[PDB]
Amino acid sequence: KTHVQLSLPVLQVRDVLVRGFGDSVEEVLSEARQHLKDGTCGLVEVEKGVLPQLEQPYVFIKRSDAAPHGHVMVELVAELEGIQYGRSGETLGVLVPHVGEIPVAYRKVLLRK
Ligand SMILES: Brc1ccc(-c2nnn[nH]2)cc1
Repeated sequence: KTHVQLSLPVLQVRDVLVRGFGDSVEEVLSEARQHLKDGTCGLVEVEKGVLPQLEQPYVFIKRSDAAPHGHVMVELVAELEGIQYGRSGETLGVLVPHVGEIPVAYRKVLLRK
């Protein structure tokens, strides 16, 4: 399937133990996709002061369309040194590894793979 229904745990930035997916735009998109398949991916909502507390390159989920079965359609966009790789809608958050942090909420998404 081109799209997968996922419920992503929303993490507080100060709880996140692993603050990125790796060291290059291609690696972080690769690892983000692997973690999303393995159910080991979290979401941090972007507010003032969040991104400087995480590791570049960043992987965003961005709205790809205006929401089947309550799931917002999203795609991945990476960012390094102020350049984005991908073009998409509003950010829903920044993806990070999930290693057992307690979430504050769940975000239902339909992920384009
Ligand atoms: Br991104 C992403 C998310 C899930 C999957 C997947 N493959 N099989 N089941 N789920 C692949 C890529």
